[PDB]
Amino acid sequence: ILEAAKSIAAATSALVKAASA
Amino acid sequence: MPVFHTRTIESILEPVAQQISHLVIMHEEGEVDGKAIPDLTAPVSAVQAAVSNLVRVGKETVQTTEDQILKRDMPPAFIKVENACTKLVRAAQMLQADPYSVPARDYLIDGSRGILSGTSDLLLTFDEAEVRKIIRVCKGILEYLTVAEVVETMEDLVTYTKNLGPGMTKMAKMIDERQQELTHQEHRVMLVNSMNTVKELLPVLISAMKIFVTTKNTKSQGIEEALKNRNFTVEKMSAEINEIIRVLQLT
Repeated sequence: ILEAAKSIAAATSALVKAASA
Repeated sequence: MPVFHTRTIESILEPVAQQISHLVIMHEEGEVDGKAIPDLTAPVSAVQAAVSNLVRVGKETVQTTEDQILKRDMPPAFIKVENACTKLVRAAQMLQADPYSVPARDYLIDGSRGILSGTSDLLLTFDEAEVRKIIRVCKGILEYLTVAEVVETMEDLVTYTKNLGPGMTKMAKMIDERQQELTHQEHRVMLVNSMNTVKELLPVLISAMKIFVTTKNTKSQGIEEALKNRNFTVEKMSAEINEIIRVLQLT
């Protein structure tokens, strides 16, 4: 799950970056 | 809200927790009202794909693990992440229709926190299972120390030592690397100290056992004395190993 969890973190951080763009 | 308790977990989730806080600083806590959030269908569909993958990798682990506690504790985290995803998706839709939607922003915050939180639970549970594996090695050394009592031959003693050598060495490696991964410095100190104490007592145990075997088969003298030093070393080692087990379980 480490690579699975890294990917969900990367995806969520990017979502959360696009919601203040 | 708590410090992530291993360095791996911290490097994964720490970026996300910070970004979430920055999102909250605006938008919620009464602050930047009436802003306008762009179209989030793209970034949400990507989170959704990562959620799928996480649940894929997780359900393979569940049907494949021996750990019964793991098997039970993972599924709830899957629910939490899928359910949090479902809001993120409703937020994308709601914002497509109204870039100023306040329910859309609340869903987006709640959703994001749910992904963080559910992914945190999924990683903790997994970590706990790794820790129980180290505890397996510890309890087997503990059990084996119990059997030092029955050694009475030099040949027994050398078999005892051959079978104990690998156990101690695996344990030492496991505690060494675990300690490194920890994020509470006081917990590293305890594990290193307790371990260093076990390591230094090992040759004392073997010398104590030589002494008891030798005094025994020279067929008399200070056997009661040799007995209580071997016993002390075993109680002191077992005490430290127990302390190791307790401290491994802190987070």
